[PDB]
Parts: sequence; C-alpha cells; structure tokens
Amino acid sequence: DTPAGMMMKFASETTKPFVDDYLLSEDVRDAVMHNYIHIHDKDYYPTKSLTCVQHPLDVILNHGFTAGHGSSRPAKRIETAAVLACISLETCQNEMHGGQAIPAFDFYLAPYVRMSYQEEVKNLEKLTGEDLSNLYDAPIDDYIEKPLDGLQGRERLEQHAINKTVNRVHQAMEAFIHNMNTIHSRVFSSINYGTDTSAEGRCIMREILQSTYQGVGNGETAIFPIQIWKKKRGVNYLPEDRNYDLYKLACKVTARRFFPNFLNLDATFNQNEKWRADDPERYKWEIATMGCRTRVFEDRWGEKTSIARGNLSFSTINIVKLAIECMGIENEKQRIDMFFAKLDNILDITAKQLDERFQFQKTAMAKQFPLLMKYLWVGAENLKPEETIESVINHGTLGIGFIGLAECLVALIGKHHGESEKAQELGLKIITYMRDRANEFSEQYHHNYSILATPAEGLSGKFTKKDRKQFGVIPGVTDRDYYTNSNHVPVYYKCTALKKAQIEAPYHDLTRGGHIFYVEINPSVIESVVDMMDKYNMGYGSVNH
Amino acid sequence: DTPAGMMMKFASETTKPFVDDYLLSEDVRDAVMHNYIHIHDKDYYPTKSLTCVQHPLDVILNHGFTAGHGSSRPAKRIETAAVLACISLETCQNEMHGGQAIPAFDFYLAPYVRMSYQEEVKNLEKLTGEDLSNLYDAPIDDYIEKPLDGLQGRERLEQHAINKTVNRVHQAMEAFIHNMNTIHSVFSSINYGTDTSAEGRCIMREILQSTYQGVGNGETAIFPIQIWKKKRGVNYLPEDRNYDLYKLACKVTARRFFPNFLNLDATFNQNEKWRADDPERYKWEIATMGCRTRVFEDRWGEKTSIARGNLSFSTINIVKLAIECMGIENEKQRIDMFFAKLDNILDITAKQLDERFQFQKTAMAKQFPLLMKYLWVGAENLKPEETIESVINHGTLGIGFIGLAECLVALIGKHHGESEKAQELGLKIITYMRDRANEFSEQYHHNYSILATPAEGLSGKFTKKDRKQFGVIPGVTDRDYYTNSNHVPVYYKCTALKKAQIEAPYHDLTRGGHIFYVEINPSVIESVVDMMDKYNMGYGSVNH
Ligand SMILES: Nc1ncnc2c1ncn2[C@H]1C[C@H](O)[C@@H](COP(=O)(O)OP(=O)(O)OP(=O)(O)O)O1
Ligand SMILES: Nc1ncnc2c1ncn2[C@H]1C[C@H](O)[C@@H](COP(=O)(O)OP(=O)(O)OP(=O)(O)O)O1
Ligand SMILES: [Mg+2]
Ligand SMILES: [Mg+2]
Repeated sequence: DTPAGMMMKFASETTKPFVDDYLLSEDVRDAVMHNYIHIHDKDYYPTKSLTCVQHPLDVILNHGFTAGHGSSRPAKRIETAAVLACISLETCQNEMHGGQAIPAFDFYLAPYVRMSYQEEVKNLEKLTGEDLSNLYDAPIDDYIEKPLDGLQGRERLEQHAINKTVNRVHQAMEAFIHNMNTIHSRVFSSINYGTDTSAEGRCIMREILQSTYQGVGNGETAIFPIQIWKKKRGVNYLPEDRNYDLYKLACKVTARRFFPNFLNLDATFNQNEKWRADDPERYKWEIATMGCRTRVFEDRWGEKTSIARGNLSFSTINIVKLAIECMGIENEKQRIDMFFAKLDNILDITAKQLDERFQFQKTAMAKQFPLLMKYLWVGAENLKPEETIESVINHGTLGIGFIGLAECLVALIGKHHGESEKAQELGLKIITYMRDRANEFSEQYHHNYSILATPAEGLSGKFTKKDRKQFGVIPGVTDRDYYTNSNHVPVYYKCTALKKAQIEAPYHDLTRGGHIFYVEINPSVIESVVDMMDKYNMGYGSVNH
Repeated sequence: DTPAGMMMKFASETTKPFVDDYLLSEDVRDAVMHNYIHIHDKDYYPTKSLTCVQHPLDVILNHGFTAGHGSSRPAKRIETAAVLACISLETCQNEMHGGQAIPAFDFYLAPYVRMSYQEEVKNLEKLTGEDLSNLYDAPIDDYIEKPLDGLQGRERLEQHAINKTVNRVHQAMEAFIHNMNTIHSVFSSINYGTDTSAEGRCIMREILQSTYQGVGNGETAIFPIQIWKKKRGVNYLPEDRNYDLYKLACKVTARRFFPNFLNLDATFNQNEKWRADDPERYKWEIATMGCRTRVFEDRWGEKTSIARGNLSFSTINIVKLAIECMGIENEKQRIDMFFAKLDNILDITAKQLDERFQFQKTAMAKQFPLLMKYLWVGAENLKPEETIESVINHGTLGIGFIGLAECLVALIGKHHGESEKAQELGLKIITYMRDRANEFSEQYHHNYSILATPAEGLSGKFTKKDRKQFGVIPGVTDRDYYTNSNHVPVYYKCTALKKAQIEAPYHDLTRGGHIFYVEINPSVIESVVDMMDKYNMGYGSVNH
C-alpha cells in the first residue's frame, strides 16, 4: 500500500461515477450495470487517451525527440539506442491507458550493433597504428564468442573486436530486462522477434534469450517483458531453414522459465501480398501482437500494416447471462432461436458505444499527447501543434468481446464442447454470427470493427459473482466460480493435449481481435505444442504451469 | 493536458477537502482557512508519506536492493552505479511527496571509477600477454585526457587505458543529466565539492564540463539542481587543492546559471568530529537540496544529515497580523500587539506539526519499499510489519514565514532598505520565533526549526485575499507578488553590498533554510561568493 497506489485508487473512484452520468448514453449505460457489457478502462474516459500502439522506433533513433523541455539527439551506440527504447516506452505509457509493444525488435536495433562495432574498430587502431578501413563494410555471417587462445595476426585483433561487442550488447540486453522488470510506482511491455536473418539481428536474439534463462537477481524468474516468438515457414520452422538454431533454443528456455510465447505467421489470415525476402522494409507486412491478445492488421482505407497503429477501445459481452435467461422453454428449437435475438440487440448497442467514444477522442490537441501525435502515429508530422487532430484517428480499431462459452453451452443443450459433438457445432454458430455483424457495422459507421477473445485479466469473477445473486446456484453453471475463458475446454475436465487442440482450433479464424491457446504441464514436450499449431490454424499459443 | 496531468488534478481535488474535514483539528483548520497558516503538501496527508531524504547510496550499491518482484545484485561498473542511483532517486519519489538529494556524490561514486579502470586494464592485458598486476594499487594524481600522438612502451597502453575511462565516465554523466531532465508525465539535487581524491575530481570535472554544453542543440538544462560546497582548507584560497574546480564552477555559472554555492564555515555548519584524514568524514558535513532544507543537529542523536530528512512544514502570514494592527496611533502599542498576535499562531503551528507526526507513526515498513529497508537511520532491524515507531523520532519539523518587508511597512512606514530603525525591528520578529521553536522542541519531545519558504506554490495566494478583505494600501497591497522571506524589494534600486549587508544577519536565526539572491564573466560570481564569506551567509544564488 504505497502512497502512489492510494493516489490512483482515489482517482479511479472519483472518475467512474462522473463517466456514467455525464459521458455515456441512456441506452448503453443501461447495459453497463445490467451484467451485459463491461466498458474496459472506464476510469480513463474523460482523458481522450487511446489504448495501445506499436512504436515506430526508426523515427526517434534517426531524428531525436523533443518533448517538454528535454531535447535529445540521434543515437550512436547500442547502449544509447536500447535506453532510448525504454524512454519511449516509459513516456508514452503516461499518455495511454494500455500496453506498449515493440514490433520487429530484431529489425529496429540491428543497425546499432554495426555502429558499435565500428567504434571499437577504430579504438584498436589507436594503440596499433594500422589502416583498418575495410572492416566497416566487411560481411559477417554472425558475431560469435570463443577463447582468444592461439592467434598471431590481424584476426586476433579482429575476432577480439567482435568479442568485446557481444558483451557490450550482452549487458545492454540484461539492463533491458531488469529495467522493464523494476516497476517502482503503482508498465506492461512486449517484444516480438525471430524474422530477421542477418548477423546484427541474430546477435540480439541470442543475447536476450540467454538473459531470460539466467533470470533476475539470484536466479529468480523474471515477469516482464513479455516475449513472443514469430514462426514462419522458410525462415525458422523447418530444419533446413536459416534460423532453426534459434527456434530450438527458445524451447529450452520455455521448459524452465516459461517464456517466450509463439506466434504462427502462416495462419491463413496473417498473410500479405507485398512481402518479399529481399525487402529491407519487409517487417511492415507482418503481424505483431502484445500480451493483451490484440491484433491490428487489415485496413479498409489504407495499407495492410500494423506499425504506428493500435486499439482505441474495446468492451466485453456476457453471453452466459442470455443463455441462462433462455431456460425454461422445453423445445430446443425455440431456446436456440431466442438466443440469437438477444445477441443482435446487444451487438448493435455495443457498436454505438464505440462510435460515441470515437467522436470524443477526436477534436483533441496533438499537444495533449507529446511524442505520440508528433512521431508515433501514422498521419502525424502534417499537423500544427493545435490543429484539431481528426485526419489521423480513422486508422484505429474498435473491438467487441465475449466470455464463457462452455457455461452458455450448458444452458441450452446440457453438455459442453468437450464431451459432445452436437455441442461443438452450436459453438461455431454462436461465434460466426458475431463476425458477420462486425462487417455490417464497419460499413455503417465508417470505421474498423472486430471480435475479441478477452484476456480476462481484470474480469475474473465479476460476472459470476452477480449471476449467483440473481438466479441462484445452478448445477454445472454457477457452482464452480471463475467462468471459463473465451472458448477453452474447462480446466476441471480431463482432456488430452490433442483433443484440446482439435476443439479450440476453428475459432481462431473467426476472432480477428485476439486469441490464445493454453496448455498446462524436457523441451520435446514444448515443440509438440507448436506442431499442433501448424496442423491446424492457430495464430497464438502459450505453454505454462 | 496529458492524462497523467488530469488524473493527478482529480486526485488532489478529491483528497484535499477530505483532509480538511476529517483529518485535522478545529483550531488548526480555522487558521488554515483564515490566511494565517498554509499547509504544504495538503493533498498527500492521508498517505503517511514523509517529505525528503538524503540517500545513503553505499548500502544499495554494496548489497543490491530487492523491492517488489525485482531483485538486483551488487554493481561493478560506473554505468551500473549511475543507473542504480537514478533508479533509487526515481523509486523513492513514488513514496514521498518532496524532492530527492544525493550528498557526497563524489564520495559515493569514487570507487567505481577505480573498478572500471581495473576492468580496462584487465581487458588490455588480454590482447597483449603482459603481467600488469601492479596497476591495481598504483596511486594516480588524477585522470586527465591528452593526445596520444607520440609515445612508446608500457605507457601508451596504461595511459590510453586511462584515456578511455574518462570517456566512459563522461557519457555516464551526460546520460545522468539527460535522464534527470526528461519529463515522462521529479525534483532532484546533487551536492559535491569536498572530495580531493583523483576519482572524485574526475567525476566533478566530467559533470561540470557537461552542465556547460547543454541538453540537445545546446539548450540550458533545468535539472538536476547542482550545489557547490565551499570550505577553507580545501577549495577556497588559491593555495587550496580544489581551487581550479571552483573557478570552473564560476565560469559555468557565468553563462548557464548553475551551480549554486553552499558556505560550509558559516559559524553554524561546523562539527567537532570532522578530520581531514577520515574516509567517512562526509558524515559530519552539511548538505542541502533545492528547496532550502537543512537537517543537521539532533537533540537525541549524533549530528549528521545522511539518512534523515523532513516530515512536514507549514508557512505563516506575518503580513496579515501587521496589517490588522494598524489604526492605533502610538507605535509602542502597535509593536507590542504584534508579538501577542504571533505567539498563539506559533503554538497552533507546533500543535499541528505534532498531530501530523502522531498520525504519521503506526505505519508499516511495507508501505515504503526500500525506504524503511535501506534508506533510513534505524531500519534494517524491523520485521516487515513491525509498526515503525522507533526510527521516526530522528526527523524534523518546520515553521516558516513570508513577507517581511510588507509587515515592516504597516507599523513604521519604511522597509529595511531605506531605514535603520526598520532594520532593528526585523531582527526581533525572527529571534522570538527561534526562542519559541526551542521551547516547543523541549516541550513536545521532537525537533523543530524555522524556515524561509521557497514560495514556489504560494506566490500570490495571500495578496489577493488581503486585497479583497482590507482594500488597496499604497506600499502594501499595490504591487502583487509579495516579496520573499526577508529580501529587499525588487522595486528598490540597491547595489550588491548594501543588499548583502542588510540580508546577512538573518541566516543564523533561520535554521531550516535561507538563500541570497542576486540578479545581473566569473568576476561577478567571485564577488558574490566573497560577499557570502565576508558575513555569515550559508547559501547563495546568482542568476538573471
Ligand atoms: N537499468 C537497470 N535497472 C535495474 N537494475 C539494473 C539495471 N541495469 C542493470 N541492473 C542490475 C543487473 C545486475 O543484477 C546489477 C549489476 O549489474 P552489473 O554491473 O552488470 O553486474 P553483474 O554482476 O550482473 O555483471 P557481470 O555479468 O559482469 O557479472 O544491476
Ligand atoms: N538515459 C538517457 N535518458 C535520456 N536521454 C538520454 C539518455 N542517454 C542519452 N540521452 C540522449 C542525450 C544525447 O544528446 C543523446 C545521444 O546520446 P549519445 O549516444 O551520447 O550521442 P552524442 O552525439 O551526444 O555522443 P558523442 O559524445 O559520441 O558525440 O541521447
Ligand atoms: Mg552483469
Ligand atoms: Mg554523446
């Protein structure tokens, strides 16, 4: 109970009551206290703050940032480039109410391994006068480390120059892990890597994979940052691929430290038509994600990219409450036919909730978000510091959620989708109907809408605690607490690894906002999980304990 | 208009009235709503947070800190030491409502220059097989940079190994200055000047040369606030060891208006256990922050400033009483009414400080991570829930005033820059407060002091309400922006010597804080410091 916690707690409790009675609609706020819709991050509504963003780190490292009275200059070393990444992540956090992500962590910091190598290559000609003017552009397969025991030539001062760069990058990544793990006040951070096939890129991947195995402190396991591995055929999946070595190392780390996660880049819906293996800027047309299971890929009025975009707001739905309210009728054809009428009126209600906040997030000032509306958003750099930022906000995304499929799969047929085949077919109808209605609203409201599988990181037992107080204790529904996740097989049901994958697989295509796959337990038991993610279309996956 | 600027505004607006109506006493609330006492940091009352502290960095840097789920290990390089210092100064800011100060900056960071130099030596023996096992304990006069154009043997490796340490320390100090200046969405101070070893001088020079280049495209920085410590026998006279750094500091202040100056002789900053050969002599030396705060003596402990600090302080309005005392014709009666109107308010302020002290106790050692574990004098002897009560008694409490010149014109008609009768009456209103502070310290069993408030959040609060109540009075309520504690008015044409002579005597009486302010080559700065030494000053600042 620090003073910082007691200050934000007061702020949170004095802002939500004002939001409900002065900033919402009588039609929408009616369902926000009736166990139908949960408006995420309601305490930050009066501040016109967006949720999360993928940082375009190339615009800050090349030309410095000038926020407030603090002015910086272009970086020239690995040490100063890694720190500026933390500064950007810790500064934009005070302007947005969600998480911060770095897409293409390998791509972004790759050039500054080269610059730090040229600095050493001219601090060794000072002691030893030599015209070493060719190591600037010398191709290097990778930067490796080995004993300097036996060498009597230029290589002994060449391999040593590589030898001291890895440690100067080794400490730079160890400081990155500790610095993002020391939350003093009261910071959610995520990094994705794996798709860069160069010497500079591969140096970053190994040196942060070996610092998440030793741990923080006296051997403790770190919690932040959240690390994600990007898997693509032809690069790092098959044994013949270039980065197969670094794929078989991340599975060893996950067997003792439970990181990183795995992102399936084939996925039949993560593909793009302007991705080439020879493009220096090919990282634009690749999917990146955060630890909150958020996807921002497509665009109805722009190019298909994820950099410099993000989420604006999202809300969660209670599909269990509708199903429980539909009991009593005997015939099964009418209970199911009444469920979809109770879902149409809440999807339309949710859609107006997002639009009413889109207008409020408009008419803002670019100076309310320093370092965001000047360097981080797509349409910035074309606005005076006060000119009503409106022509850059249309590229964001809006989300609609749901929770508790298994419980609503036992309120109409009696058995959930882990012990019945009739229960699995009805599960794809209660989801594919929601996906279709998002396209109608996006054309109607002139925006981007999507369907989300909510992480339930702040909604663990809010719905079931109040559902018990209304209807009672119903066997199999309100008798366990802790509603199951989006569509997962219940944790109290004995199921094998394979049978769990065949059931949760089809739903990932329908939900374009986010999804995950969880397995609870040698690295062989970890690679077999990733194999299940290729035999079917998965997208995201995680193994923990 | 940032969201973090609206959330904090909401928190303050919803927290202050609750403090007013459900946490104070009636006798103190009545005065706090009646332009007599202003309570500093009123919005942070319900959180049992203290104000400021001087960080003992040695315990953190020797054995690492474990706050929350983050665990750190002992440092081994200059970069890690500086980053750990920044982390400590940024973490404790979330547990206290005031500023953070680092005393003995050079003393604290000296050994890690040696550690980095040893690392460089052992890295340079790697390339060329040579037994350089004696440079670990080789005395060095100082670490200086020079060209390497022309030399050979076992000296261009052991002078260039020292020529790369200076760059590493230089970049470390530049990163420190820039990181303490970035506004994410923090008030910090560092004190240095008294260490005479090679490493301390290296650190002092490498930060003084960077507070001149500026931040960004050669722009003047604002943070951290830097303070220079001046002592006879070390860095004042031309014969002294650190005279060159003193002249360099004057040159930097001549164009960037930093650092300030702290007079260590002062007749009241002296200590009886300070020796020139003590490795721990920095304990018995005065340190200050940018908010004019002094924590030196102790009625129930040793005389030091490390690991101590302030708990709360409040400001008084002596102008209101003097304005209220007008109308009577004779001067003796008007003067005698003033001290009567002052005594009761002094007692009220003492009671308020004591009651807030009583509330601040009964806290938990787990409400201030790393503070009640590594940063206080009596910590490291408490279980994480043992209700700290035996470590809080070493803090301090503060009573302040504002507007001496205006109260000097409500009784006699002239302020203490145009009369000698008005200068004698200004040395009574402060000595009475000092005597009453000693009496209350004897009574309430605490430590109390008198302060000259910085007026960083009280600039025009009092004058508007006084104008609304009494009217417009020529010379009193006609100028806006009440003068500072005891300074000569800015609208009076005065030289520097006369201002120094007028303002000098008050610094001994005010043991909480004070400053001497001058508005414009290092010749002028040297003259200001000479004026400070000629009388007893303690603290001074020159800036345009
Ligand atoms: N920015 C940071 N914030 C918090 N802790 C940090 C930061 N940077 C480094 N640390 C931690 C990592 C270590 O536990 C500790 C000391 O770092 P360091 O000097 O590298 O020592 P070490 O013993 O880990 O190094 P070596 O690898 O040479 O043995 O400080
Ligand atoms: N910790 C930090 N926090 C914020 N800004 C920082 C930090 N460290 C460095 N900076 C800023 C200030 C510098 O002007 C800028 C560039 O750093 P740096 O790599 O030292 O470039 P430079 O051009 O000053 O170096 P050089 O001394 O080689 O000329 O980064
Ligand atoms: Mg280390
Ligand atoms: Mg630099």
